[PDB]
Amino acid sequence: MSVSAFNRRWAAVILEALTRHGVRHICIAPGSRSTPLTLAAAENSAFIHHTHFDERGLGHLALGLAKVSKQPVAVIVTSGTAVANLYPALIEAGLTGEKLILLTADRPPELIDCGANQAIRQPGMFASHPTHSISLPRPTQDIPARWLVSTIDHALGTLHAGGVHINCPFAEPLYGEMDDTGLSWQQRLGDWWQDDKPWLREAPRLESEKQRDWFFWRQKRGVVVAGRMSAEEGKKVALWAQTLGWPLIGDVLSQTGQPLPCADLWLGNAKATSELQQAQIVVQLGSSLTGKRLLQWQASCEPEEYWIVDDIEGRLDPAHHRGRRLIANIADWLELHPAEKRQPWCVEIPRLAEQAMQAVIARRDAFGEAQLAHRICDYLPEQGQLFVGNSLVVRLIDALSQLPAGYPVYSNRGASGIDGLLSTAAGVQRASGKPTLAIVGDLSALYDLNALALLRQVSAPLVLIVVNNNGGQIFSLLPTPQSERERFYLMPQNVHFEHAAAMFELKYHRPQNWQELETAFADAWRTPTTTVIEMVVNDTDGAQTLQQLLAQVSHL
Amino acid sequence: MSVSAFNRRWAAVILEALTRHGVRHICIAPGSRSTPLTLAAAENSAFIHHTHFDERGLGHLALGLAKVSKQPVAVIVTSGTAVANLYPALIEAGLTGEKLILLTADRPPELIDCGANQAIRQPGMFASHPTHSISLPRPTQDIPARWLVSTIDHALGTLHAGGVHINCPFAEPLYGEMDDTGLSWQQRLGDWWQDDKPWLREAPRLESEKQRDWFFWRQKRGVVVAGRMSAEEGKKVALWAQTLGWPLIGDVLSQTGQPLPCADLWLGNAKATSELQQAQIVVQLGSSLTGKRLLQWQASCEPEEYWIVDDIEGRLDPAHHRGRRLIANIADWLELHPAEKRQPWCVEIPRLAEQAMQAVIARRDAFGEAQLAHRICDYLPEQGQLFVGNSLVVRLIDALSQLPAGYPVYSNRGASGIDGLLSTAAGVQRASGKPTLAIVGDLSALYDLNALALLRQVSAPLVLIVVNNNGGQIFSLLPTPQSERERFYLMPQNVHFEHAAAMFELKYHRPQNWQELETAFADAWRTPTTTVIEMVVNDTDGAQTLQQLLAQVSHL
Ligand SMILES: Cc1ncc(C[n+]2c([C@@H](O)CCC(=O)O)sc(CCOP(=O)(O)OP(=O)(O)O)c2C)c(N)n1
Ligand SMILES: Cc1ncc(C[n+]2c([C@@H](O)CCC(=O)O)sc(CCOP(=O)(O)OP(=O)(O)O)c2C)c(N)n1
Ligand SMILES: [Mn+2]
Ligand SMILES: [Mn+2]
Repeated sequence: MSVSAFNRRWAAVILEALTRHGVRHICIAPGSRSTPLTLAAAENSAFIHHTHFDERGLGHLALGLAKVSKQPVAVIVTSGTAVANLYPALIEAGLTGEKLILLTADRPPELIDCGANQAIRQPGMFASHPTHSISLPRPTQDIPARWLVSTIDHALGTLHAGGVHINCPFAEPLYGEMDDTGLSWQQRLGDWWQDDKPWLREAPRLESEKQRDWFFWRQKRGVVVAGRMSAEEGKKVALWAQTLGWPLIGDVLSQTGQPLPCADLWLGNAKATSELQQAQIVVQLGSSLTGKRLLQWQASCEPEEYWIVDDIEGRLDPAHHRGRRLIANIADWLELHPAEKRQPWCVEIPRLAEQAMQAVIARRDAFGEAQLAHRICDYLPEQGQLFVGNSLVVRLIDALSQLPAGYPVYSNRGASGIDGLLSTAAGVQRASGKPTLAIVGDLSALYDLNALALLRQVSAPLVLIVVNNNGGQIFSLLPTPQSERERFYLMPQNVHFEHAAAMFELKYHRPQNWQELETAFADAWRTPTTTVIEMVVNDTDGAQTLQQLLAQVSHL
Repeated sequence: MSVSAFNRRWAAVILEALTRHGVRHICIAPGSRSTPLTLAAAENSAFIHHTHFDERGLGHLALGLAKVSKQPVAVIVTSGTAVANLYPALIEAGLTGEKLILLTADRPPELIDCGANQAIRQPGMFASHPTHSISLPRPTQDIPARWLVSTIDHALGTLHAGGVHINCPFAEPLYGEMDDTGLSWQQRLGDWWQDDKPWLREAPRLESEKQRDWFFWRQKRGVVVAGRMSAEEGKKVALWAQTLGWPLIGDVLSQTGQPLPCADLWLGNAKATSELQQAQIVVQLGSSLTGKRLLQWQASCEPEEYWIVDDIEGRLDPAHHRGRRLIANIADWLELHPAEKRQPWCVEIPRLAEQAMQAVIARRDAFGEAQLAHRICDYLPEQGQLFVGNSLVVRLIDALSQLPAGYPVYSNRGASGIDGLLSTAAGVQRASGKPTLAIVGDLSALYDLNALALLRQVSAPLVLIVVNNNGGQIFSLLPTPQSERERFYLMPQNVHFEHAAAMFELKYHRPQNWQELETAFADAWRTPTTTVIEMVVNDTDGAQTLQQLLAQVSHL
């Protein structure tokens, strides 16, 4: 009889099913049409609930939670442009593998395409970007609960990576006291309600087989390239490459300790590129390589075979080398393809890389963004994690710093958007509970400015460094035309972030020299709150510093 | 030979063709992949250029420009999540008819699905929401310039309303010096470059035919409902209805002058609906009706025929009445179906409407949001325009105020998103150059908070009133369950907007009483700048006032 009651019973099945697949964090934005989903989630004690008013931010908060915890994270939004706002986070999840479960409330079919308020066409809205799309029917008892839980069990069970869009139509009335309507319909699931398993267990694993000729290839002159991977995997890749005697080119996202640091610099040296030409095989573990010189070297290297090992699917080599694309957990893959101790074949590169670090160290004194990135190791929170933003900061750190082996780094380097970095960082912190250092540019912070509301709640100290060089100065680094650069590229906004911090009652510092930067950190790490540290620097110094070091190191 | 130069010639054709279809405003966000488009736009003198760092805000800025100018507005963004951020404005445009031309730069096909940075699958990404989608091929001279301009001319030429997605892949290099490459390719268009018309003129008109039985129907007992329409059309509808002797139920968006004001209250009176049961025909002009009582009356009324006249396509009656759905310019439609002077047939409703307004007037004194809405007609800037936000404020003004006929009102009541109101308002101002009054809630303001960046540049005074009732109090109006209401619906953020105004150097007022509010207004209209006025009010006072007034009038 009661439509509102059945809606919530219908919804309760969906949310309880999710808990059988390890969903613990759920991010909720406010709405009315989402009432059945939101009320079922609120009443279910298995969940940790997060809220936000900005659905674009909500998406990235969830992206952050899934990024660190490696479990699927659910999102609830109401119908309309609220759903559309989940698109950036969904597209990023599609690239880097985070499991986002988007539960999008909808008008029922009779309120579609008839000029009803807050009614849009939602099925298929995200095109091909979700891993799996479910368009749920108009709730009705004539469809049994076992069908509904199975549909969800299928989507979550077979989810190797990426997002699941579950569109959820609900007809009014949405509110009203609880009736018995739908109760017996639910009870057709029996003691599944007391169980901890899915109704339907469908969980095939996707993995490449062992390469039987590995023991043949590990004898050749090889190069190891390490991109984004877990902290423990980075440590393991360093030992593995060192044992093999192959040079290790380590991205800032690899957490390998970068035993050959400043690769973006020494790879620019002809002696380095000449020596790497003797490489017969390249084994790349991880992907989304950061540095330009590395991308250029990868694009041009012509080994007999090119392998990329990663747990995400699809092609990952933008140069399309002859070789192999191996789907596996990186740590698992290393145990299956073990190193055996062999004499190092590189002699020139270890010298060049050390000279390269030396040239950077010689310029460490100036109070600029290049120097911050170079020295950032000195500022990492103990037993914490680094969240690196996009544009210059991730590049300067890749090229100029040597990050410690196994110290956790997180990022949004799938599509490399600057639209969710503060809110993503909030999720990265909440997932692990660790003290967090997050570094972003001035435009990035403006972009996700209202996410400072989320940073009012962290479980441990989070230092947010906003590097303010007045615009997107990455476009001072690229060869953009001078006449239009300022108006159409840099887009300086001429702001500071003191009032932003005060509005959300966050501590704020604007250090003028290294001593004052060091004082600000000492203060910030004392409490489980977010501290904003704004570093004001001359617009083009970072880019020019990077360019000069490249030129200097290439002539060594 | 030169790839960078041809990229620019190819784009030059794209942007020049748009100028032939009335495109004058172009909104640009920063990026590298967009270089051919952005440099092509910057060098074309036909355009007025606006910039912004937030692509979501950018989209809404364009939406506002198009909303007021009723001309197509172009948008240029770089590849990636930048593209996704345009979705909210595009969906809205698809519902209310704004013509947005989205030029979304893309990676070339050989860099799709292979792990390249910032490259995602962009074709078809907006699903069915653009009116038309163009997926441009990889730029090449082997495809004639006349094909490219013809492609754009077909799309803009046949564009009745809504958005066009033009995906524009470009291969690197993007930079370099301008070459001769592509010159003759362009010159194949001959003196089209000096012309002012499209290469291909395809502009069929879509319009309903004259209703041959209008002389029969206009003599019946009719009801006129006015939804959203232009300011001039509103005055014309008022005269039209008044001549017919038909009661006019005028929405806050109609600008008809609302001769039977407070319809949201008196429609709740059983005597009014009893009289309306005599109506044999309903003629509605415009759509997106605001009030709950009007939507409920529409749903339950049963005239022999229900007509909806509007210039946008598709069904607009969420109640699906037997009747007609007529596509036409409303003013054109009125001249084709003129009124005949006839005796008004309604007797009970004019009394009720007057008593209803009396009841609202009796409560005008309290310093609350409900009184603000009621009194807003007293604060409209002379020769200016009102941008009204979503949630409560548009409902309170609809229920409690009587706006003057022909006074321009703008809104986002397509999808009713709270995600782009500040940036839309900025666009609404820049298009007309008129003094603007914009009113939004605290969460709406937080949502589009970085759009304050845009509000630093207006051509005339813009007053932004932020009603701060600490959360989304529309969920205090709706029968949401109290236990979860605060955390999961209202979501109070406990902030103020003084520091936000300070961050962007906007003057700020927080009035304590009507005198201080009128003082704030007097100050603001004096300079071509944005003034922020934050009205702090008791959380639930507005919702309850509305609920009490509804109760009172229903008992009259
Ligand atoms: C949502 C969206 N829309 C537009 C862009 C384009 N985009 C970039 C990509 O080119 C960066 C590729 C990368 O990092 O790998 S960087 C950039 C400016 C950032 O300025 P900043 O924060 O002040 O930092 P700074 O440059 O160090 O001074 C933009 C606007 C984007 N990425 N995402
Ligand atoms: C992008 C998006 N996401 C979520 C929503 C849902 N939604 C609403 C729709 O229900 C309003 C339909 C309508 O206006 O008719 S209103 C609302 C809260 C607004 O709070 P406020 O600005 O502080 O003002 P106040 O509530 O009057 O106190 C939300 C969160 C949305 N519309 N769009
Ligand atoms: Mn910057
Ligand atoms: Mn509010």
